[PDB]
Amino acid sequence: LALYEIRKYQRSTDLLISKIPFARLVKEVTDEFTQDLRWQSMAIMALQEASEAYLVGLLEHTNLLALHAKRITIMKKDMQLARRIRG
Amino acid sequence: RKETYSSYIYKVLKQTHPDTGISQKSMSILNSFVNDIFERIATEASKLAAYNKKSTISAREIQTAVRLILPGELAKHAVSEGTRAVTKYSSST
Amino acid sequence: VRQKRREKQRKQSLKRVEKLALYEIRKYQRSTDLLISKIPFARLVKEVTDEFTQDLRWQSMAIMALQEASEAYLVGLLEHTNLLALHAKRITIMKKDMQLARRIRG
Amino acid sequence: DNIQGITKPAIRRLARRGGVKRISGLIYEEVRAVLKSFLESVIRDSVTYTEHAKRKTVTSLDVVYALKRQGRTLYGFGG
Amino acid sequence: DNIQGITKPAIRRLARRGGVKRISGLIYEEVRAVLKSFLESVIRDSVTYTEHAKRKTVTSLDVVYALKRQGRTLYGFGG
Amino acid sequence: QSRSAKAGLTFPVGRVHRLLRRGNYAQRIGSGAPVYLTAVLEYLAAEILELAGNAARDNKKTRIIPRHLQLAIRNDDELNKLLGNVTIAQGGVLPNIHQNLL
DNA sequence: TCGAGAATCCCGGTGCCGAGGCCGCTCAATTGGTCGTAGACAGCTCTAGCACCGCTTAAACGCACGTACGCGCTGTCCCCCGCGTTTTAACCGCCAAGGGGATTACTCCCTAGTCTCCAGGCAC
Repeated sequence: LALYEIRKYQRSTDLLISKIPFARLVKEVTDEFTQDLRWQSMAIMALQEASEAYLVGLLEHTNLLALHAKRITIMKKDMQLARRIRG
Repeated sequence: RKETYSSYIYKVLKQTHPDTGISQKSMSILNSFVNDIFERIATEASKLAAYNKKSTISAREIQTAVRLILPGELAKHAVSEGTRAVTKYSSST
Repeated sequence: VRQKRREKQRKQSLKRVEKLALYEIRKYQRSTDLLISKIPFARLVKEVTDEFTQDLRWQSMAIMALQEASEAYLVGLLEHTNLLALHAKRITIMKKDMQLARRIRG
Repeated sequence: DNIQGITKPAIRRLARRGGVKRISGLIYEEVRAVLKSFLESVIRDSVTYTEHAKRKTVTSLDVVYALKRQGRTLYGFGG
Repeated sequence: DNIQGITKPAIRRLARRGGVKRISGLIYEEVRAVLKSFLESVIRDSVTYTEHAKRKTVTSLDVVYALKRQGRTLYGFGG
Repeated sequence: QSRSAKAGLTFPVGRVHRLLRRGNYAQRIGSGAPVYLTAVLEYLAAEILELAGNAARDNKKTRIIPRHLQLAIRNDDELNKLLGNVTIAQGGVLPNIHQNLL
């Protein structure tokens, strides 16, 4: 059952990652950088969408990097050289 | 006859390290770099001014822009230099 | 023709005085000047401008800046493809290596 | 403890959504690390935006302008 | 032809500037093609600049403005 | 008495305020603004000239070449964050042979 | 073997073109009385996030078959590469025509300001 989840999560054009643990994470990083700040939920789902787009871009860049080095399972070095062509 | 920073670059070079010479192409590269960062901070200050209802560009707009563009050590030293010069200007008229 | 005599004297001075592939990497990495032959590149950019033109003139410093920017972009793409080449266990690069970096940059 | 707000089958389903089938065990921790290094600049830029707004709550237009400055423009939350 | 003016040892010296040990014989045509593509992509904007300006000289100011528009900005020839 | 001599400034604060006024950027410019612009440009200029002076010191050449400025701008992570996209004319590239070929 | 004379190593003299300094200068930098206009604070409300948990509830943690393939070794096989050799056009200098870039500006024409009347536009 390899092609089942690829045709399921891609066609369903909604989100997949969590919201309230991501709210706890953004509260953690604002405790790291700032003083508590109130956060609009539209801003939290915008950060969620931007993180999702950045992650799917990084994984679709490492997809061909896996098959380039005669591999299928991606490695830790694949998330060390895909950043070189991402800044 | 164009308004060039070249004499000012040679002046501020002669204060800390006068032993180094300066060519023409390197000086023009310095002038283009300082004009590029000048127009970048100008459009960022104008953008932050037109954001939140403040048409007057004060020190607050450009200090937010300096904190926005620069990295942390660079923004810290830049806001230190800017606070030093704005105290030296507002004190001595 | 004193300029011609000075040019012949400098040419004679260059002909008398100035006149395992691991050395060229460290040699051409400390070089600063350009590396593309000038007037064939000028003829090439004249042919490129003939597609999107009218007798359009050309300043020499503009073609110099174009040669510098094109050499910089080419060494940037080549330095980025060297890492993907050695990542795929290839010391010798290939056209497949300059396909992903041409793909994932855009 | 909120550094583990995301979970391993979530990254696995995101890899199935993109096309990555075989995943290594270090990929989830490197994804958490790159998420840590990715959100920090945009969020501290939004803190600078809120300091420019001299308030406590971070408004959504400041987030849209921060993502526009970073080069990650989002459509649908302003204008 | 002017596309083959940048010959094989020219791209060899370029690769030795970029740190390659051994190179293949399939590199040079794709290098020339991507060079022609980059030159077209910058020259179209650089000549629309000089075509708007009621001019026929492709000025260095026009090519540094077209380079600043397309990200890769140069220093020394204006701006 | 110019505005530069009121704070020991050297970069042309009155000219910079003029280019902010008649430069299609905004409407009003406060009096505390262009002295601060002169300050941050003076700090950036002092940083890059000190880096160029160090690059001229350790390379036994008493003048500033674009290779020294390129090695100034490319061997610092804050300068790679600021200007990691632009290039320097006749600056060359970074000499760094990778470890896998060595 | 002495000594005089020719060759060479090292020390001293001199072009030379780029860095540095300078006189003349001339459209901008300074200051100013004023003046329409941004803007900073405040009552006051209203409205969006937060906590507790009522009530469910899929989902992750983690361990167990099992086999696909990442890494390494072994053999293969051939394609750029060093090198030699032949060719060839790039660079330089120079002769020559001339063509758009640059600078000056004037009527005209299109815009800032002005008031006046009307049809768009999200809310009920």
